[PDB]
Amino acid sequence: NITDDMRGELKNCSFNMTTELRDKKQKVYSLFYRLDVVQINK
Amino acid sequence: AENLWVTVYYGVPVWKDAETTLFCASDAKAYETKKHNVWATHCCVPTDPNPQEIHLENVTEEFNMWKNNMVEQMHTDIISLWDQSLKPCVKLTPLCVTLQCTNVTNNITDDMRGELKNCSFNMTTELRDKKQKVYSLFYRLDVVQINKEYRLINCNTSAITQACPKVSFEPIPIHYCAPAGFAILKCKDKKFNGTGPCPSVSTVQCTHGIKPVVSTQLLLNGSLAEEEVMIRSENITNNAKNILVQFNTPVQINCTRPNNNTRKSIRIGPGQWFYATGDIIGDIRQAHCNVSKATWNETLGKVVKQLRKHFGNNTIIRFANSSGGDLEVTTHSFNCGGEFFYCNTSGLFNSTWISDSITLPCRIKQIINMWQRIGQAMYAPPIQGVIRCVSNITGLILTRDGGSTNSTTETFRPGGGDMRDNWRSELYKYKVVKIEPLGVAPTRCKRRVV
Amino acid sequence: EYRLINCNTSAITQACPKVSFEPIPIHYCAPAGFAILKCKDKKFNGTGPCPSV
Amino acid sequence: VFLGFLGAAGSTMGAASMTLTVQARNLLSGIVQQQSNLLRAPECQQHLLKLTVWGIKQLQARVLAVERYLRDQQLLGIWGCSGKLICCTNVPWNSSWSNRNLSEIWDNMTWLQWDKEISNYTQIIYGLLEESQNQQEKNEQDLLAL
Amino acid sequence: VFLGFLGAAGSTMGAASMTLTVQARNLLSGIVQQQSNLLRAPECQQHLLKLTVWGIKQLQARVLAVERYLRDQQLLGIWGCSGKLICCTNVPWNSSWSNRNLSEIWDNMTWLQWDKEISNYTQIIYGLLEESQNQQEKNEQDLLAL
Amino acid sequence: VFLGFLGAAGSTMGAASMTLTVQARNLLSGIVQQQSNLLRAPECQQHLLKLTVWGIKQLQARVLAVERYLRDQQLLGIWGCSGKLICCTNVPWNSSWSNRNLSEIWDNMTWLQWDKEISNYTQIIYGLLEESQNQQEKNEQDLLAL
Amino acid sequence: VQLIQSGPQFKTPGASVTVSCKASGYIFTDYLIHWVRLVPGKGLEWLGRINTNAGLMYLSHKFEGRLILRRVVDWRTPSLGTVNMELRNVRSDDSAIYFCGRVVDGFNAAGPLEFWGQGSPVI
Amino acid sequence: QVVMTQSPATLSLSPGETAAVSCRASQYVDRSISWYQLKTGRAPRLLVYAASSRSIGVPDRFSGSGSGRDFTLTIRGVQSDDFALYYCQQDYYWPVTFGQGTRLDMK
Ligand SMILES: *[C@@H]1O[C@H](CO)[C@@H](O[C@@H]2O[C@H](CO)[C@@H](O[C@@H]3O[C@H](CO[C@H]4O[C@H](CO[C@H]5O[C@H](CO)[C@@H](O)[C@H](O)[C@@H]5O)[C@@H](O)[C@H](O[C@H]5O[C@H](CO)[C@@H](O)[C@H](O)[C@@H]5O)[C@@H]4O)[C@@H](O)[C@H](O[C@H]4O[C@H](CO)[C@@H](O)[C@H](O)[C@@H]4O[C@H]4O[C@H](CO)[C@@H](O)[C@H](O)[C@@H]4O)[C@@H]3O)[C@H](O)[C@H]2NC(C)=O)[C@H](O)[C@H]1NC(C)=O
Ligand SMILES: *[C@@H]1O[C@H](CO)[C@@H](O[C@@H]2O[C@H](CO)[C@@H](O[C@@H]3O[C@H](CO[C@H]4O[C@H](CO)[C@@H](O)[C@H](O)[C@@H]4O)[C@@H](O)[C@H](O[C@H]4O[C@H](CO)[C@@H](O)[C@H](O)[C@@H]4O[C@H]4O[C@H](CO)[C@@H](O)[C@H](O)[C@@H]4O)[C@@H]3O)[C@H](O)[C@H]2NC(C)=O)[C@H](O)[C@H]1NC(C)=O
Ligand SMILES: *[C@@H]1O[C@H](CO)[C@@H](O[C@@H]2O[C@H](CO)[C@@H](O[C@@H]3O[C@H](CO)[C@@H](O)[C@H](O)[C@@H]3O)[C@H](O)[C@H]2NC(C)=O)[C@H](O)[C@H]1NC(C)=O
Ligand SMILES: *[C@@H]1O[C@H](CO)[C@@H](O[C@@H]2O[C@H](CO)[C@@H](O)[C@H](O)[C@H]2NC(C)=O)[C@H](O)[C@H]1NC(C)=O
Ligand SMILES: *[C@@H]1O[C@H](CO)[C@@H](O[C@@H]2O[C@H](CO)[C@@H](O)[C@H](O)[C@H]2NC(C)=O)[C@H](O)[C@H]1NC(C)=O
Ligand SMILES: *[C@@H]1O[C@H](CO)[C@@H](O[C@@H]2O[C@H](CO)[C@@H](O)[C@H](O)[C@H]2NC(C)=O)[C@H](O)[C@H]1NC(C)=O
Ligand SMILES: *[C@@H]1O[C@H](CO)[C@@H](O[C@@H]2O[C@H](CO)[C@@H](O)[C@H](O)[C@H]2NC(C)=O)[C@H](O)[C@H]1NC(C)=O
Ligand SMILES: *[C@@H]1O[C@H](CO)[C@@H](O[C@@H]2O[C@H](CO)[C@@H](O)[C@H](O)[C@H]2NC(C)=O)[C@H](O)[C@H]1NC(C)=O
Ligand SMILES: *[C@@H]1O[C@H](CO)[C@@H](O[C@@H]2O[C@H](CO)[C@@H](O)[C@H](O)[C@H]2NC(C)=O)[C@H](O)[C@H]1NC(C)=O
Ligand SMILES: *[C@@H]1O[C@H](CO)[C@@H](O[C@@H]2O[C@H](CO)[C@@H](O)[C@H](O)[C@H]2NC(C)=O)[C@H](O)[C@H]1NC(C)=O
Ligand SMILES: *[C@@H]1O[C@H](CO)[C@@H](O[C@@H]2O[C@H](CO)[C@@H](O)[C@H](O)[C@H]2NC(C)=O)[C@H](O)[C@H]1NC(C)=O
Ligand SMILES: *[C@@H]1O[C@H](CO)[C@@H](O[C@@H]2O[C@H](CO)[C@@H](O)[C@H](O)[C@H]2NC(C)=O)[C@H](O)[C@H]1NC(C)=O
Ligand SMILES: *[C@@H]1O[C@H](CO)[C@@H](O[C@@H]2O[C@H](CO)[C@@H](O)[C@H](O)[C@H]2NC(C)=O)[C@H](O)[C@H]1NC(C)=O
Ligand SMILES: *[C@@H]1O[C@H](CO)[C@@H](O[C@@H]2O[C@H](CO)[C@@H](O)[C@H](O)[C@H]2NC(C)=O)[C@H](O)[C@H]1NC(C)=O
Ligand SMILES: *[C@@H]1O[C@H](CO)[C@@H](O[C@@H]2O[C@H](CO)[C@@H](O)[C@H](O)[C@H]2NC(C)=O)[C@H](O)[C@H]1NC(C)=O
Ligand SMILES: *[C@@H]1O[C@H](CO)[C@@H](O)[C@H](O)[C@H]1NC(C)=O
Ligand SMILES: *[C@@H]1O[C@H](CO)[C@@H](O)[C@H](O)[C@H]1NC(C)=O
Ligand SMILES: *[C@@H]1O[C@H](CO)[C@@H](O)[C@H](O)[C@H]1NC(C)=O
Ligand SMILES: *[C@@H]1O[C@H](CO)[C@@H](O)[C@H](O)[C@H]1NC(C)=O
Ligand SMILES: *[C@@H]1O[C@H](CO)[C@@H](O)[C@H](O)[C@H]1NC(C)=O
Ligand SMILES: *[C@@H]1O[C@H](CO)[C@@H](O)[C@H](O)[C@H]1NC(C)=O
Ligand SMILES: *[C@@H]1O[C@H](CO)[C@@H](O)[C@H](O)[C@H]1NC(C)=O
Repeated sequence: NITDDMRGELKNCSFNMTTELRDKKQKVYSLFYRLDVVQINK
Repeated sequence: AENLWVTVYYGVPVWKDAETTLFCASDAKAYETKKHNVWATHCCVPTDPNPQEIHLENVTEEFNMWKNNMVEQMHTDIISLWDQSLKPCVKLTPLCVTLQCTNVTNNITDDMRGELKNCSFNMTTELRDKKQKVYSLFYRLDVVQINKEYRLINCNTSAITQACPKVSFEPIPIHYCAPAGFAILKCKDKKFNGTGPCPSVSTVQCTHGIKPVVSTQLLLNGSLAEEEVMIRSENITNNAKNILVQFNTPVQINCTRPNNNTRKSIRIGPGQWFYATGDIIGDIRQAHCNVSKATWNETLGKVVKQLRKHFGNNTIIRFANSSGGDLEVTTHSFNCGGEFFYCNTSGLFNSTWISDSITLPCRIKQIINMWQRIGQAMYAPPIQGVIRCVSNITGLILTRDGGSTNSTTETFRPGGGDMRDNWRSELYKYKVVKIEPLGVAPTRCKRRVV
Repeated sequence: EYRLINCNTSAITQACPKVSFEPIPIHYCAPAGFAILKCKDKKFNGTGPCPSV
Repeated sequence: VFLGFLGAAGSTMGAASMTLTVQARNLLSGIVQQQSNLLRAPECQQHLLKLTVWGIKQLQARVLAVERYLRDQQLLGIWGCSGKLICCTNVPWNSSWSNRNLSEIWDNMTWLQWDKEISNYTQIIYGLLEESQNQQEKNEQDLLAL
Repeated sequence: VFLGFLGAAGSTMGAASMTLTVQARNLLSGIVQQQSNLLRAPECQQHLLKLTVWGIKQLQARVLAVERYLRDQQLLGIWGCSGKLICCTNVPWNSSWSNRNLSEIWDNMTWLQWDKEISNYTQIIYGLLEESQNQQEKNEQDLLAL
Repeated sequence: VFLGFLGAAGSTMGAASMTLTVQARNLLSGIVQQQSNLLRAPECQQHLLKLTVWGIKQLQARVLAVERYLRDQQLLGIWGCSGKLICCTNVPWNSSWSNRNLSEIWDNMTWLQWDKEISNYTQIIYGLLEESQNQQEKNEQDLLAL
Repeated sequence: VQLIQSGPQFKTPGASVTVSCKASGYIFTDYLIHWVRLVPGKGLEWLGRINTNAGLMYLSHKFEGRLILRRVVDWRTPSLGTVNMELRNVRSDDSAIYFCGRVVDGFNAAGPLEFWGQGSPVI
Repeated sequence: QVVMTQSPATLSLSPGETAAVSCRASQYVDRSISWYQLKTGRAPRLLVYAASSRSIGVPDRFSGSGSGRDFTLTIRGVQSDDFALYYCQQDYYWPVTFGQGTRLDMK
C-alpha cells in the first residue's frame, strides 16, 4: 500500500545476526530507508 | 536601650548542619603491607595517630541517624570502588556458550546430590583460528537448564566480568575524616536510640574504624553496645521499617567451606585468562556455619527483654525464619575467605518467649549480581584449599509481621532491606556540620576615627 | 606454520601512522614556590658539596 | 592545632571570645592539606591520578576551603577590618535586631544561641557595615577631617 | 551583590571612585561559587564526576578567579596598602605619563579612557611603587626616624 | 620578576633583609600561572582536557601554591602582622634558642645558616608569638589601656 | 498513586500463572502490598501480603505450598517498584479476577486497601 | 478464621430512601472492620477505614458504626450511583476475611 512517491523508498532486508549465546545465529529482518543502504555486486 | 555598637568577631565557635564529601583515611600499620587490598589503596591518607577527641561541655545537639548523609555517602563510595576494581578485569564474554553437563557423583554426601555440575564446552583460544575443549565444575545455582544442555545464568541480561585474582576485597577498617572548614560531632551518650537531643557531644577529627562488611540478616564484625542491647528503628510501631538490634556482647560464628578444591587457568585469549574449578580433592560435603547454642539463647533473652519495653511486658514474642521468593531475601549472605555464602538461619530464628551448637547448612555461588543492579555481573574465581572464617555477630536486622491475634503476640523475622542499614549501625553517632566563624554582637566600643 | 611472537602473553597494538615519537628537546620547569638549583662546576662527579650554584 | 577546636562552643560569649585563634587556625588546614605539603612525595598521589574521579573530589574539597576562607577575609576587608580577630565599627545597634543588655548576652548566652536569635538580621547588619566603611572613606578624602 | 556592577563605567573618575566596593565584591563570587557553598548538596555534582572533563573545566575557572584575586592583593601588600580601596603613596607623578591637571581628569575622563591613555606606563609606575615601599621600610629600621 | 630570586642566599642576614620583596613576588607566579591569565586563550588547554590526568596534575600544582601562600599569610595575621615584610613583636628572645649577639648574627651569618641553627625551636617561637597576640587583644579590650 | 497490572491470562490446568503489579507515585517501600482474589460466585478472598522493603512474604493458610510473592526495587528510584505473583498448580477452581492493592496509610499492621489495580483476570 | 456474616442478602429501595447493611463477627474484632463498594468491571472502592471512620474522597452519604461483634454500614440519601454490592472486611486475626456480601437492588 505504497503511494507513487514512495516507490523504491523502503527496502525490506533480512540477514544473519549474532545472538546472546555465542554459538548461535538468528535470521531477522528490518525495514531500511533507501538512503541508508548500498547495493553491492538483491 | 543601651548605646551600643556592632562589633565584628572572627573565629566564633558556631556551626550549621551540612552535607559534604568526606575524604576517608586508614591506619597505616598492618594494613600498609596488604598491597592489593582495595580499601588499603583507596583510604590512603594515614590517620589515627592517637587522634583527638574534644569534649564539649554544655553542648546539646540534635541527631537523626535515619537522615544521616554519611551513610548514603558510604554506600555510594563502596559501590564505586567495586566497579572500579572490576572494570579492568578479563570480561568473560566467551563463556556464554552451550555447556554439556552431567552430575558430580564422586564421593558426594546426600546433602550434595545435584549440587555440582561437571560441564564441558568449546572455548576460544589465544590464536584466533583454533578452538579447545575444556571443562569446569559449576554450582547448581550458577546455571540454567535449557531445551544435559545448560547456559550460565547471566546470558539474557549482561556480560559477566571476573574478579581479578589478586584483588582482595577484605573489609579492613577505614575512618571517615572531615575536610577543612567542617567538623564531625560525635554523640557519646550510652543508650542513645538514634534520634533527638544528645546532651554529651564531642568533636572528632575522624570516625572510629569501621569495617565495610557486607551482609544480610546478621551484621558481622561491627561495634558492640556499651551497656545493654539496643533496639533502634525509625518508627518501632510501623511494621514496614527495619529494626536494628545491637548486641552488647558478641556471638561467635565459625563458617567453613570444606572440600579441598583446586584451580586451573585457561587461556581464553592473548593474555586473557579464565579461572576454572577443577576436580575436588577429598570428599564432597556442604558448607556450613556453627553458632554456640547456649550463646544464641542468652542473647535472645536480652533482645526480648528490650523488645518488651516497646511492645508490652505481657506480650508474647516469637521469632520465626524468613519467608520469600528469592535466595537473597531468605539467606544470610556474606563473603568469607573470598567466596560468597548464602546460609540458612532458620535454625537460629525459631523460639517463643512467654515470661552444644547449632549447625546452619549453607550454599555458595560464583556468579554474583551484587548490590541491586540488573545488568552487571561478576564471576568470583574459586579459591584453592579449604576456607575457614571466624566472625563476631554484632547485631540483627529484624522486621515484624504486623499484629496477629487477640492473644497479643508479635512475630519477628530476619529482615532484608537496603545495604545502607549496615552502615547505619555504625554511623549513628556521627553528624557533620559546617563551621561559620563570622558573627557580630553589641559592645560599648566604637571605632575611633583617626 | 608460524605465529607472531606476542600471542601467548598479549594483544599487540599498532603505533598510529601519524604519531611521531621524535625526541625534540624539552625543558623541566619548577612550579611556583619551588626552584631548581643548578651545579655549574666543571668536572663535577655527581655528588657532594658543589661550590658554584 | 585542633587541641580544643570547639571547646568554647558551650561557653558564654564572653569566655568564648578569648579562644578565637583556635577556630581560625583550623579553617585552612585539614589532614589532606598537611599531606600535600610534605617534603617527601605523599606516595598516595598515584591513586588519585590513576582514578581521576577521586582526584577531582579531593581538589574540590581543597578549592572550597580556600574560597570560603577568602570570602570571609574579603568581607572583613570591605568593612574596614584588615586583620584583627575583634574590630569595632561605627554602626549603632538597632535594639530591634535583639533587645537585650550587655550584661545579659555576654554572660548568659553562648554563641550558638546568639546566632539562632539574630540570624535573619545578618544581611541587614552586613549591609550597614559596608555603607559605614564607604562613608568613612568619603570623609578621609577631605583634608580638613572632622 | 551585582546590583550595579559596572554602573559607574561611563561615569567620571571622580564619581566612579565612590563605587569601588561594588566591583570588589564580584571578583570572588560567581554563580558556581555560590552553588558550591550550599548547606545541601548541590545535586549537580554527580555530573561533573561522571564526566571528568566538565569537572576539570569548572575547577580551572574557580582556581583562576582565586589566583587573580590573590595576585592583586599581593601587589597591594607589596606597595604598602594592606586593605583599603584607596591608598596614598610617596611616588610623585612624572607629568610625562600623562600631562593633564586634576580638574581635567577627575571631572572629564572615565576610568576606561584613563586606562587607555597610560597603559604603557603601568609597569613603570608599579616598579616605582615597589621601590618606594622598600625605601620606607629601610627608613623604619632607624630609631631616630625623620 | 625573578631577576635575582635567590640572589641574597649567600649574603648575610642583614644584607638579605633588604631583598624581601624579591622572593615574595615569586610565590604565586610560576610560568603556568601567567599562561593561565592571558587575554587570548592559551591554546594548550585542549591537551589538558583530552587527557585528564595531565589536567589534574596541573591543578594540583596551582592549588598547592595558593594553599602554601595563604597559610603563611594566616600565621602573620594571627601573630598581629597583617601585611609588612618585617614586623616587631613583644616576645623576648630566650638566649637558649640561640646564644649569639646581634653583631654576630646580622653581619656574619646567612639566612640558611641561621635556619639550620634554630630549626627545632621554630614551634616554640611560633607558639609564643600567638600567645602574645592573644594577650595584646585582651589588653585592648580595656578602655583604661596601660 | 497508580497501580498497573498485566493483562488477562489463560493456562493449562496444573500450570503456574504469573501476574504482576507495577506501582508508582508513592514510596514503594513502606505501605504493604496485598493481593485479593475475586470470584464472581463466592466473593473476595485474601491471598497474602508482601513487605516491599524487606522482601518478606506472608500468606493466607491455604496457599503456602502454592503461592509465592516477590518484589523488585531499586534504591536509586524510591517512587517506583513492582510486585510479582506466582501461583502454582492452577485449576478451574482458581478462575478469578486477581487484584493488587495498597494498604491505607497508618495501617501496615492491618490491611484495609485504599488503592487498587484493575484485576488480571486468570481463566 | 473469623467469619463475617452480612444481612440482609439484598436491599430493595428507591433513590432518596435510606439504606443500611448489618455485619456480624463470629469472634470479637474490636474496631477492625472496613467496608467496600463493588461494581462489575471495577476494583472494590474503600468506603470505611475502620468501624465508624470513613475513607478519603467518600461523600457524606456514607458513615459507619458498631464495635466488637456488631457492625453497620449507613447510607443516607441513597443515589442511583449507590446501587452496588457491599462487602464487610475482617481485619483482626489474619487471614483477612470477607463476608458473602450484600446487594442493593432497585424496586
Ligand atoms: C509511627 O508509626 C505509626 C504507625 O505504626 C503512626 O501511627 C498512625 O498514625 C495515623 C495518623 O497519621 C493514624 O491514622 C488515623 O487512625 C484513626 C483510627 O484510629 C483508631 O482505630 C485504630 C484501629 O486499629 C485496629 O487495628 C490495629 C492493628 O491490628 C489493632 O492493634 C487495634 O487494636 C484495632 O483493632 C486504633 O489503632 C487507634 O488507636 C491507636 O491510636 C490512638 C491515637 O490515635 C492511641 O490513643 C491508641 O492508644 C492506639 O495506639 C484508634 O482507636 C482514623 O479514624 C483516622 O482517620 C481520620 O483522620 C484522617 C486524617 O487524614 C482522615 O483522612 C480520615 O478521613 C478520618 O477523618 C475523620 O476524623 C476527622 C478528625 O479531625 C474529621 O474531621 C473527619 O470529618 C472524619 O470524621 C486516621 O486514619 C493510624 O491509626 C496510626 N496507626 C497506628 C498503628 O497506631 C505514627 O503516627 C508514626 N509516628 C511518627 C512520629 O511518624
Ligand atoms: C571478621 O573478622 C575476622 C578477623 O579479622 C575475619 O577473619 C579473617 O579473614 C581473613 C581473610 O579471609 C583470613 O586471612 C587469610 O588467612 C589464610 C590462612 O592463613 C593461615 O596460615 C598462615 C601461615 O601459612 C598464617 O600466617 C595466617 O595467620 C593463618 O593462620 C591465608 O592463606 C590468606 O592469605 C591468602 O589470601 C590473601 C587474600 O587477602 C592474600 O592477600 C594472601 O597473599 C594469600 O593469597 C595467596 O596465597 C593463596 C594460597 O596459596 C593463593 O590462593 C592466592 O592466589 C595468593 O597467591 C589470608 O591471610 C584470616 O586468617 C581470618 N582470621 C581468623 C581468626 O579466622 C573474618 O573474615 C571477618 N568476617 C567478615 C564477614 O568479614
Ligand atoms: C568431569 O568430566 C571429565 C571428562 O570430561 C573427567 O575427566 C576424565 O576422567 C577419566 C577417568 O574417570 C579419564 O579417563 C582415564 O584416563 C587415564 C589417563 O589419565 C587412563 O589410563 C584411563 O584408562 C582412562 O581412559 C579422562 O581422560 C578424563 N578426561 C579429561 C578431559 O580430563 C573429570 O574427572 C570429571 N570430574 C568430576 C568431578 O566429575
Ligand atoms: C544465513 O546463513 C545460511 C547458511 O548457514 C544461508 O543459507 C545458504 O546460502 C548459500 C548461498 O550463499 C546456499 O548455497 C545454501 O544452500 C544455503 N543453505 C541453506 C540451508 O539454505 C542463508 O542464506 C543466510 N541468510 C541470510 C538472510 O543471509
Ligand atoms: C564442539 O564442536 C564440535 C563440532 O565442531 C561438536 O561435535 C559435533 O556435534 C554435533 C551435534 O551438535 C554432531 O552431530 C557431530 O557429529 C559432532 N562432531 C564430532 C566430530 O564429534 C562438539 O560436541 C562440541 N563440543 C562441546 C563440548 O560442545
Ligand atoms: C528516643 O528517646 C526520646 C526520649 O528521650 C523519644 O522522644 C520522645 O517520645 C515521646 C513519645 O514516646 C514524646 O512524647 C516526646 O515529646 C519525645 N521527646 C523528644 C525530645 O522528641 C524518641 O522518640 C526515641 N526515639 C526512638 C526511635 O524510639
Ligand atoms: C560444626 O560442628 C560439627 C559437630 O556437630 C563439626 O563436625 C565434627 O568434626 C570432627 C572433626 O573433624 C569429627 O570428628 C566429627 O565426627 C564431626 N561431627 C559431625 C556430626 O559431623 C564441624 O567440623 C563444625 N564446623 C566448623 C566450621 O567448625
Ligand atoms: C569456633 O572455633 C574455636 C577455635 O578457634 C572454638 O574454640 C575452642 O574450643 C575448645 C573446646 O571445645 C577449647 O579447648 C579451645 O581452647 C578453644 N580455642 C580457642 C582459640 O578459643 C569454638 O568453640 C568454636 N565455636 C563454635 C560455635 O563451634
Ligand atoms: C521456614 O521454616 C519452615 C518450617 O517451620 C520451612 O518449611 C518447610 O519447607 C520445606 C520446603 O522448603 C517443606 O518440604 C517442609 O515440609 C516444610 N516444613 C513444614 C513443617 O511444613 C520453610 O521452608 C523455611 N523457610 C526458609 C526460607 O527456609
Ligand atoms: C532451612 O533449614 C531448615 C532446617 O534444616 C529446613 O527445614 C527442614 O527441611 C527438611 C527437608 O530437607 C524436612 O524434612 C524437615 O522436616 C524441615 N524442618 C522443619 C522444622 O520443618 C528448610 O527446608 C531449609 N530451607 C530451604 C530453603 O532449604
Ligand atoms: C523449631 O523448634 C521445634 C521445637 O519447638 C522443632 O521441632 C521438634 O524437633 C524435635 C527433633 O529435633 C522433635 O523430637 C520434636 O517432636 C519437634 N517438636 C515439634 C513441636 O514439632 C523444630 O524442628 C525447630 N525448627 C527448625 C527449623 O529447626
Ligand atoms: C569479638 O569480640 C571480642 C571482644 O570485643 C574481640 O576481642 C577483643 O579485641 C580487643 C581489640 O579490639 C582487645 O583489646 C581485647 O583484649 C579482646 N578481648 C578478648 C577477650 O580477647 C575479638 O577480637 C572479636 N572477634 C573478631 C573476629 O572481631
Ligand atoms: C558549663 O556550665 C557550667 C555551669 O554554668 C559552667 O560552670 C562555671 O565554671 C566557672 C569556672 O570554673 C565558675 O567560676 C562558675 O561559678 C561555674 N558556674 C556555676 C553556676 O557554678 C562551666 O564553666 C561551663 N562550661 C564551659 C566550657 O564554659
Ligand atoms: C552620562 O552623561 C551625562 C552628560 O554628561 C551625565 O549627566 C549629568 O548628571 C548630573 C547628575 O544628575 C548633573 O548634575 C549634570 O549636570 C549632568 N551633565 C550635564 C552636561 O547635563 C550623566 O550623569 C552620565 N551618566 C553617569 C552614570 O554618570
Ligand atoms: C660573598 O662573600 C664575599 C666575602 O665575604 C663578600 O665580599 C664583600 O663585599 C662587600 C661589597 O662589595 C665589601 O664591602 C666587603 O669588604 C667584602 N668582604 C670582604 C671580606 O672583602 C660578597 O659580598 C658576598 N656575596 C654576596 C652576594 O653577599
Ligand atoms: C525495486 O527497485 C528497483 C530499483 O532499484 C526497480 O527497478 C524495481 O522495479 C523495484 N521493484 C518493485 C516491485 O517495485
Ligand atoms: C542429576 O540431576 C537430576 C536433576 O536435575 C536428577 O533427576 C538425576 O537423577 C541426577 N543424576 C545423578 C546420577 O545423580
Ligand atoms: C531468557 O530466560 C528464560 C528463562 O527464564 C529462557 O527460557 C529464555 O530462552 C531466555 N532468553 C533468551 C533469548 O535466551
Ligand atoms: C532458651 O531460653 C528459654 C527461656 O524460656 C528456655 O526455656 C530454653 O530451654 C533455653 N534453651 C537452651 C538451649 O538453653
Ligand atoms: C526571624 O527570627 C526570629 C528569631 O526569634 C523568628 O522567631 C522569626 O520567625 C523569624 N522570621 C521569619 C520570617 O522566619
Ligand atoms: C604608548 O601609549 C600612547 C597612548 O597615547 C600611544 O599613542 C603610543 O603609540 C604607545 N606606544 C607604543 C610603542 O605602542
Ligand atoms: C636541635 O638542634 C641542634 C642545632 O645545633 C642540634 O645539634 C640537635 O641535635 C637538635 N636536637 C635534636 C633532638 O635533633
